[PDB]
Amino acid sequence: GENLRPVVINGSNVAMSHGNKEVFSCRGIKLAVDWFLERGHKDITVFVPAWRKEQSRPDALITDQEILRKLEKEKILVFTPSRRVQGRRVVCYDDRFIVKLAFESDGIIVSNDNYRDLANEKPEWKKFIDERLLMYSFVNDKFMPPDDPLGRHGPSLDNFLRKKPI
Ligand code: NA
Repeated sequence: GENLRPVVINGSNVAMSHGNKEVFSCRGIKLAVDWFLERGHKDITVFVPAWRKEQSRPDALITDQEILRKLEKEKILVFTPSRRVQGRRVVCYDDRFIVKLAFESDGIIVSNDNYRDLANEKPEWKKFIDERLLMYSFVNDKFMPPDDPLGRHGPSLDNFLRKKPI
């Protein structure tokens, strides 16, 4: 774990991708986290907005919701702030937590969204996101990051996840 990069996961992106594409499937977050834990990663942060603790509704379907609170108790998942004002949901943008933490910790970002609004705000964030984004596919419960996260000539996935190539 000493030579490994910190891992920051877009929890909502991963939960939408897993299972039914239109359902927030929390087992998907668990499966991604487990993929990194089994490789020895000890520094993993999953960000999810706090309002995903609300009860399942027809326009916000969720499965295995209890996973979120459990991962929070394990200090793997962190809720980003959300509240109500005058009956309206006021949500802090979780993408900024994800990018800022990965950037300040010299880590990698697990997400199929490449955050072009934040990239266009700060040139250093654009360069960081473009170099440190880990996209992925699920096949059922199989979490499959690409072995070539930066294409043909980039690092192997093994070396992408390390601080110093081995
Ligand atoms: Na889903």
